[PDB]
Amino acid sequence: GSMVKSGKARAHTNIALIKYWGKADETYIIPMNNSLSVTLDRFYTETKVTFDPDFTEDCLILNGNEVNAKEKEKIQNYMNIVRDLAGNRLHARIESENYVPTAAGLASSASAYAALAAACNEALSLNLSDTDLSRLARRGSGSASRSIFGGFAEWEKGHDDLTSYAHGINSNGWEKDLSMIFVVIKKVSSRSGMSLTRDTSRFYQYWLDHVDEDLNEAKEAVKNQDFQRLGEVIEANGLRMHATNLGAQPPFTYLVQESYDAMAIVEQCRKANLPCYFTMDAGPNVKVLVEKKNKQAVMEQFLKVFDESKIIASDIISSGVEIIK
Ligand SMILES: C[C@@](O)(CCOP(=O)(O)OP(=O)(O)O)CC(=O)O
Repeated sequence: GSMVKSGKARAHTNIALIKYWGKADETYIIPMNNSLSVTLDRFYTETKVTFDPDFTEDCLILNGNEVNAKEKEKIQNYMNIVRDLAGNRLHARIESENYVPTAAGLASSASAYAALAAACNEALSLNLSDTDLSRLARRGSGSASRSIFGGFAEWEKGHDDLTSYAHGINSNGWEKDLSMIFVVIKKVSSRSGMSLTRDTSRFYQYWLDHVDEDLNEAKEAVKNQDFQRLGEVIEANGLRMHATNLGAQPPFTYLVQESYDAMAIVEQCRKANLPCYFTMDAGPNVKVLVEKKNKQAVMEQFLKVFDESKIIASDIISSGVEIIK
């Protein structure tokens, strides 16, 4: 198509091992602390953008279907950022597929915005650095900043739009030895929940006082390829993030009894020499970090209690966002 510029990208979801939770800046999505994550091989979003001078506004088609006017308006504002960045006024048709178990509660924002950013950079030929790609994705969703990268990644909080972005952490191939089990188990949205907590939680300072120590400990753990050291700090970090919500005004939780059951089975696996550690995000699902060599053994412990359909593993991918057909 002569007057038409398109680009399609595939970006993979990532789970935070050290949590992003609370913004310093609501408009530009600058976080109150750094976060560390691992990018999952099995779950991803494919997003294609097609820019046409004769397009009157941006259109979003998701999983084969028109989105409502609310999502339409939201995506148009985001694309304004893109147009501003490219110095054009081209509108786009955006066709995205989420290969993420969203019905099952898995988040799609990270992969969604990371795929969109990359797709736009490819379509418009902006030649953005990974850094600028991460920055553009961050404007859409904080955790999207990390999905530009594979393996371990860290989002550096910074102090403004220029300085807040993620980068990949080389772990000497360690990500290749690791896996994650997902225990599948309206909700307050991540953005809304973290805002209430950051603004009002009586336990939020306590979170702030320990996160840098956690991050450093975890980073040193990764350098050492020390799984136990990594798991213990990340599990504690996770629980601390949920603690902060308990302190909110008024309190709330994302966890339910079943989540706690899942946690018990992880600790059971530890005492029985199957090392693994758990984490939870903005919902009751429990994610179990385990070494690949133990994925199966640990999975079968869970399959004693939970339906087979609700136990889902993914490996950690080494490569970052990719341009596709
Ligand atoms: C619990 C978390 O998963 C929170 C993620 O929240 P979002 O990345 O969805 O927040 P927004 O920036 O408002 O889009 C922890 C994490 O990924 O660091």
